[PDB]
Amino acid sequence: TQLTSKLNPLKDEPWPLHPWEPGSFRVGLIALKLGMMPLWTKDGQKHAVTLLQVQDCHVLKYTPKEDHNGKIAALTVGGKTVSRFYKPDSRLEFYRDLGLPPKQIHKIFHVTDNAVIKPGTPLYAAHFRPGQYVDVTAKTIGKGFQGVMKRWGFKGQPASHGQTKTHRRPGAISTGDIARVWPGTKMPGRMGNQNRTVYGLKVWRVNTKHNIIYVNGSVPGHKNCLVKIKDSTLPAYKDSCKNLPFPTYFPDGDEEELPEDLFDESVWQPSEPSITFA
Amino acid sequence: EGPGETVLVAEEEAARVALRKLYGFTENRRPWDYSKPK
Amino acid sequence: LREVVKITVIEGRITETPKATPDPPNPSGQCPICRWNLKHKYTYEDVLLLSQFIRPYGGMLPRRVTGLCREEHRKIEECVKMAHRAGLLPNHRPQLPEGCLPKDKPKLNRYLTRWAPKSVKPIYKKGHRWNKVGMAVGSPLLKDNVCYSRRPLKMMH
Amino acid sequence: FKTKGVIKKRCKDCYKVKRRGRWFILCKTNPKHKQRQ
Amino acid sequence: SSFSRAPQQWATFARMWYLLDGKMQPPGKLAVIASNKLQGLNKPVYHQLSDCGDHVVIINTRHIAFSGNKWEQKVYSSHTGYPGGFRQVTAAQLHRKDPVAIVKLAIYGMLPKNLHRRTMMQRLHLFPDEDIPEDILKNLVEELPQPRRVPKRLDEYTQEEIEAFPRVWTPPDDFRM
Amino acid sequence: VKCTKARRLKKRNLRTLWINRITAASQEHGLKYPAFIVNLIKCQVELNRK
Amino acid sequence: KPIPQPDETHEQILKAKLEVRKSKQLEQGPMIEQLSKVFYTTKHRWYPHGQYHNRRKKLNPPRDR
RNA sequence: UUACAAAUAAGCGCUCUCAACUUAAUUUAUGAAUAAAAUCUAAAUAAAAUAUAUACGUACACCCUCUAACCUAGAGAAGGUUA
Ligand code: FES
Ligand SMILES: [Mg+2]
Ligand SMILES: [Mg+2]
Ligand SMILES: [Zn+2]
Repeated sequence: TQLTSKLNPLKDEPWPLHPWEPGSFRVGLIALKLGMMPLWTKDGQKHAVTLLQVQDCHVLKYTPKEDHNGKIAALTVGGKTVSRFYKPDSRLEFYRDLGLPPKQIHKIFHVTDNAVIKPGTPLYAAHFRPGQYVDVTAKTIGKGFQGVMKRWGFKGQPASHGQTKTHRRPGAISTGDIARVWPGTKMPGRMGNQNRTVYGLKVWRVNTKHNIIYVNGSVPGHKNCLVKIKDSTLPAYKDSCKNLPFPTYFPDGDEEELPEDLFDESVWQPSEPSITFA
Repeated sequence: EGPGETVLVAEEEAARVALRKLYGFTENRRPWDYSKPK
Repeated sequence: LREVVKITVIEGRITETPKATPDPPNPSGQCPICRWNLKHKYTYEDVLLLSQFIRPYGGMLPRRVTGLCREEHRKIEECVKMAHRAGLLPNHRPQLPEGCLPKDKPKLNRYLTRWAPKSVKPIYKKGHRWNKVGMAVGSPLLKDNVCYSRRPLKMMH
Repeated sequence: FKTKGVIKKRCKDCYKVKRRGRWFILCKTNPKHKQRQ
Repeated sequence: SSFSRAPQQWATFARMWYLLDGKMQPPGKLAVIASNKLQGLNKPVYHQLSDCGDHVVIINTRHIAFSGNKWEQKVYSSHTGYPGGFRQVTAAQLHRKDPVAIVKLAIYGMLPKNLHRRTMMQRLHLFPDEDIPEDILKNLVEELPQPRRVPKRLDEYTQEEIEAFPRVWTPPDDFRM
Repeated sequence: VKCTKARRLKKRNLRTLWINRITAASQEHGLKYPAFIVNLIKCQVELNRK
Repeated sequence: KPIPQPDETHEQILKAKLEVRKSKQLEQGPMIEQLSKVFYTTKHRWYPHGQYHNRRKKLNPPRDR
């Protein structure tokens, strides 16, 4: 019932929809990493692509420019509804006021005042379109406490010829005269489980029915790990948001009925004739 | 005149100073003459 | 003052020039500065004195025309540079050739500047207390100026 | 722009300049005579 | 004085707010004045153990001036604590990036090198320009004379004052000027 | 030993305390410390720094 | 200046400055930081001390007037 | 591809990698001192021109229910999940 109540953003006192101008930055989605699968282009090359599913992605809170402490405003975008029985009372109270089921993860997106979206607005995979380069960031797989060789790729010491109890150990820590170890030295420690970002990942296809985006290459995190998809910040992709929906796509608006699967021009769709390199 | 942490305390204390004045209990009063032989 | 008016016919016309104040305090002063008993009593901040020797765009006038003795032709020239760098002559800015705008960077307030800001390198190794390197303040040419302090002015800070 | 302890004019056309805190002799006729301190 | 003991103790050791204007003022002279008030050296009841410092508010820190070529010759150094983390930045660059740092550093340098310096530094309030918050304005109790007399610009001088200064020399009528 | 070497250091610090407070006191009225002390003596009035 | 009557004990002023709005009693790190702002001091001043230093303190220090 | 002749972990497999407010050797332009048909200027001024770096932008931001059990989280503790 709560999810259905918010199914119609545009018919629920939406905020003004200002037009796009140069320098605008949109909001981004939080998706679940289903896995990977192969993909082919009309040139015949195979591109490894990963599947990201948007699940109950609803904007939660809207801070203003000044209070946010940044130049830009900031929106919070939660996803992946979870149970209510094992959450602190404070979190449940905040979600009850918002009128939405609790979400697994919160993240902050820097959004210009023109592109602001009212809190509680549902977000879908139609926010993106094939072609747009996108950036994904998530916690890396945690590998636990590891040695200096595996963590930083230290060469190590030979196994034979007399090396006695020294095979994977670090070498000389630092210089002798300084009588100390420089801060930040590479030493054995826990690896992984650190927030990292991948930049310039093209969007190959968008599945509207299941809200699945096909993102080129590898994305950080384990399978079923939540990520933070966002419009790419690289200089070449500075003004790729103009063509796409400026605030977002509202299916409830029903401006246009999109197909289930959206492809890029180079992508070779299945069921097409076999590729011939004429 | 009176000093205070707040205006009300300063106002209340300022009254204390005046009452001494009228009664001449200002600390700078002529010291009691304990040394009179008589 | 002879100035050229263009019309092509261009004509230079002599116009009346302001006359110098008569009765200098010191009669027969060989150099104009000494005539007025200002030999060793002027500094960079004396805009009124310095302005009397400067071209409309901030350039120095020739010694001959000004009449100052070389000793006071260099000191006056040195003080003028300090005044310009300190923004004490806002109405004598350089002539912009083709309406070019200023650099638009904010101007750092400076005074008693011996050298051009562009030509001074930073002192990365300050030096220790005994060997400490000094930063120039003022100019040596003003050594003889009257001092109203207990001890001589410290040129190097 | 050879950096030398002493700057000496190599031709009559040579002239002296004080650029960016150092002394320069630049010769219009011959760029070879250009020097720095 | 005939004041009660507790009000008398409160009055004597109360703390004051002083406003200093840094326009065309060298930071050092500001530092000399500011540091003295912060420690409480201006009070005849000053004691190193009494914590009698007072608040000082300095404005227009962006408009400070330096003698000579100190803008391009004075260098501030910092180390991040990692190899290659040594940065030497000239005063002009630091002032451009952070207008308030240069004034803050001078006061920090002059203050005594002990734990109380950090407590004193809290009392210092620096604003890049004349803008002040509402609460601070109410707090202010007095202002202090600027240490350096600001020389007047030629445009500032009145026409009559220009006349008062005698004309040292007059160019001949046959001069382009 | 420190107690013995500090009996002749409270007589020099307590004086430096006085000079700090006299310098503060005169400055309120516009006089530097050297001017205040020297002139008072030159008037033949002898008052110590305590 | 005329006394402004329209708006008071110092205890009330402290409560207004140290308003408890979030989390009821704040944790020491947050609470001490809030106190440090009000009095323009550092956090280190407000942190406690152990039982060695506490017992060194005099019970009845001398009083002069 | 090689193992565990376990659902995993590796590389020999695969994908992604970016901006410069502030410069130096140097080069221009206007222009006086220096009576020019001069002069890049430790004269007043306008620009261009290495490496650096942090003006700028990413990342984090959420404040605590935890008998318990599970976990791509983990030495312990912490952390995540529980219609
Ligand atoms: S000022 Fe008298 S000789 Fe020049
Ligand atoms: Mg090996
Ligand atoms: Mg072995
Ligand atoms: Zn030559």
